[PDB]
Amino acid sequence: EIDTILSTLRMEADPSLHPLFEQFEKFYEEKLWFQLSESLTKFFDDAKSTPLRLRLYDNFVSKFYDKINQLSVVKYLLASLKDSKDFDESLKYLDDLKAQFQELDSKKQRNNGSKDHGDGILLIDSEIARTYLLKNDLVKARDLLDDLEKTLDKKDSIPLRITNSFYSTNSQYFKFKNDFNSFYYTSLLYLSTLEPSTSITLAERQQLAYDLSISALLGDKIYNFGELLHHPIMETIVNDSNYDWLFQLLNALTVGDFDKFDSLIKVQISKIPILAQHESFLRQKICLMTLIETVFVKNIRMLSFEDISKATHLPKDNVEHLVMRAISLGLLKGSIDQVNELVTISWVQPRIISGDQITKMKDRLVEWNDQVEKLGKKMEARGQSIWV
Amino acid sequence: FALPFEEDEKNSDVWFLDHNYIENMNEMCKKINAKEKLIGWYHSGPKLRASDLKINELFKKYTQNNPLLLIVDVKQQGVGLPTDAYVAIEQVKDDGTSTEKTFLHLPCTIEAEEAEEIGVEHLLRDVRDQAAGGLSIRLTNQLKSLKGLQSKLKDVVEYLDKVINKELPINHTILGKLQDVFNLLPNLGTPDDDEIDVENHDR
Amino acid sequence: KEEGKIDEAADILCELQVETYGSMEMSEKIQFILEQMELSILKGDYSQATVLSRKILKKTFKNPKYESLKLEYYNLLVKISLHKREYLEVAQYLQEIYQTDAIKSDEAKWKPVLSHIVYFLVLSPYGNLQNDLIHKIQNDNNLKKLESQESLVKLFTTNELMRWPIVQKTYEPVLNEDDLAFGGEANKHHWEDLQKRVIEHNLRVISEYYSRITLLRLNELLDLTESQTETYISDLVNQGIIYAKVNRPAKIVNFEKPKNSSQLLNEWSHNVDELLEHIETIGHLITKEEIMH
Repeated sequence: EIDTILSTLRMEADPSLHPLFEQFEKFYEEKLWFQLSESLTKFFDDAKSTPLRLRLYDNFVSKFYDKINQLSVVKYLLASLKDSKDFDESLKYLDDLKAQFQELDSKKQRNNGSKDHGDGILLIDSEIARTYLLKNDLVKARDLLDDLEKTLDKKDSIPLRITNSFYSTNSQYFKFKNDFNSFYYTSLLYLSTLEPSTSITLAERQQLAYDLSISALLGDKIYNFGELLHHPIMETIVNDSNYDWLFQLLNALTVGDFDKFDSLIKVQISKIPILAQHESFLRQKICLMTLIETVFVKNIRMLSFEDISKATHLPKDNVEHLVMRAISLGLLKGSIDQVNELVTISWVQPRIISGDQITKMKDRLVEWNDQVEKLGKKMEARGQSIWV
Repeated sequence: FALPFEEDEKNSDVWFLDHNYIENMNEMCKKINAKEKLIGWYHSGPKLRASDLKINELFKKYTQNNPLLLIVDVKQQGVGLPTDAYVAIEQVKDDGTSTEKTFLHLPCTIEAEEAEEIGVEHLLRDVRDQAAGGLSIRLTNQLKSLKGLQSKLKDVVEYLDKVINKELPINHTILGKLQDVFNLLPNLGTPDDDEIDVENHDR
Repeated sequence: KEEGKIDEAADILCELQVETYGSMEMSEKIQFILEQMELSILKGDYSQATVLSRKILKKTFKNPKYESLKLEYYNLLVKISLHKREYLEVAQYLQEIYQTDAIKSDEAKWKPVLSHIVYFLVLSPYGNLQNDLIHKIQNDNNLKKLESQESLVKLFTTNELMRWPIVQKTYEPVLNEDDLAFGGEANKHHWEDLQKRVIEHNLRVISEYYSRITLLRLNELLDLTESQTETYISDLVNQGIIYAKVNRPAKIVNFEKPKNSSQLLNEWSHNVDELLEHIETIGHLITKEEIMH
């Protein structure tokens, strides 16, 4: 029935993919088809580059989809139309299996008294929008993404796997428009909710990584940089030439050293034109980070112009323009004076909190605590006998 | 009201809860007052467990609201908070981590019913912990408040110490609140502070 | 029209048509009046035109059969207004056209209609009508179909410190080949208006961010003498847009509303109250964090 097709597929396949065919037939004989899902996924990681995933999956999906979970059918589906070049081709499977799952949820569910099937529709609507972005029909994709987003809020128990697909489709959308800030926040949700049983290879970590990082440097309100050190995706990728400088540029940015920053950017202008055309934004970005960092750890909440003039290594004239941007963006908030030559802030924006910041926070409460105690001892002694 | 429950000391995530009693209780008490419906469950305390996270999924099924966890401290080793209120919610969690199940503290207030007030005052024959009546009560109170401020602040010192020395995970909500604390700290020699001094002469 | 009597000729016919007639059907009456407005502009009398405009009703053009007529009416009505130099009303008129189905559907009819709305929203001199209207054009992505227009509206909306020639330079070849905007001989006084408008926005910027700043430094920012600057600071202290105090000696200009003894005392209570709240929630969360760990 299905035996001939698998036999044609195995002959086309390499000798290293040969035992995986053998296992499909072995498991089929036993009549456990869950064991069959496990094997199938393995095959599709190492054979998405051969065109053989586009015929293998159909045979299994269109018999079992009820003897195997909804996650299994979609798992296969994602890998198959992953590298596919014709989007007209791609659209037709997504629609055929959407209609199938709808029908499934009326019949199986009454009889077993178990098993949902309406979860599977949700994940297909992500992949239709993903397919629309790839045609360069960006706008259209966004109308289904709003519709799915509403459907999601109806649910009070939303899965990881499903919203991981959804945050993803959204993150691709913004960076095609080259919105750096919009991308970075939405990607932080994707990375954090990222599943343990991935659809992400080591090469795909690099490509994602790069998009995370570029946005970080070229932002204008992104001064959370420690969540690329709290995700393996960019954290342990740093040993590649490309990701050596790319990581360094973040460290330079963080610590406010102008010597290191100058050395680094010279190379990255000529080589990369996205760093080149945005080099002005990037340059003023380092300088704004100096302002907020330097006032936080000090227990005063104002700085002179003269302090800043030395700090950013620029004129007293520059100070006016950069400190002004800081109020606009909302990095800082406060009053600016040129007559008394001060900027006295009333707010610092929240950041991700590294080890030195916590030490200074500690030494502040040791000062505080000691005062309450002294103010207290004097008042316990005075009027000791009268409290009635 | 009590329900039947059983607990194991070998693994602590092994327990019995009786559902059948729950069904009978609801039927009986509806007639007593049409103002009793399921709103969650108390946990007798004195502490919050992580095992109360699992028990919560039972009560989440029984009633369509997020169910209140009510800690009733009956061992009273905390000078405040005899009642703590907690509603389990799901939120995505700092330091690159997953959607985790957590219990978020809310106000745990007492305001009392009319009905309740009448028995409460009657039984009372003490001059109360705090009432804030005469000047005598509030002079006591001022000094009590100061000891109060210090006690909360102390636990915070030891939290920051332990992040950088004893590797408890960095939760940016607690660090962020301290930022906000420091930005509402009056600074001497500003016009706000100077005004306080003048007003003291006038009062 | 050809004779010297175009004024006299229009005057007779308007007298006739300001008397409604029942022998006239709905479509005919509405179309006929639109003609009479055009003639009052040619007369040179703009009062007469306001009257004729309001003779016909606005809610008669909200039927789909009278949509042919609806476009002619709001286009006319801008011309009358624009001359009278009311920049708020025009921007609100053109927006009505923008919403029209005919203009929107066809992917080139909507194009100059939007461009025009940007120029008059900006030319309008502050007001809270400005803020809501201009925030609607910003959310649209049909302002992401033109690259000229996005830069101009956003530059007037956002809080930025900027000077006259930088802005002037950016917009000097762009908007001069567009008439019924900046291109015309009388609309050389709407390019002249554009200078005031960017410095009217600067004063709003400058007042929030900067409490006390030198008068001298302020002069170079609006790119004028001290005499001119001080007048223009005053206009907006009266219209309540800013509160400022300007010293003739060129000591200071103190951009502020002065607090009183009570306001300082009130503001210092809230700081101390809200503080206490933050301390207490923190201790709640220490207990949670360690227990789960």
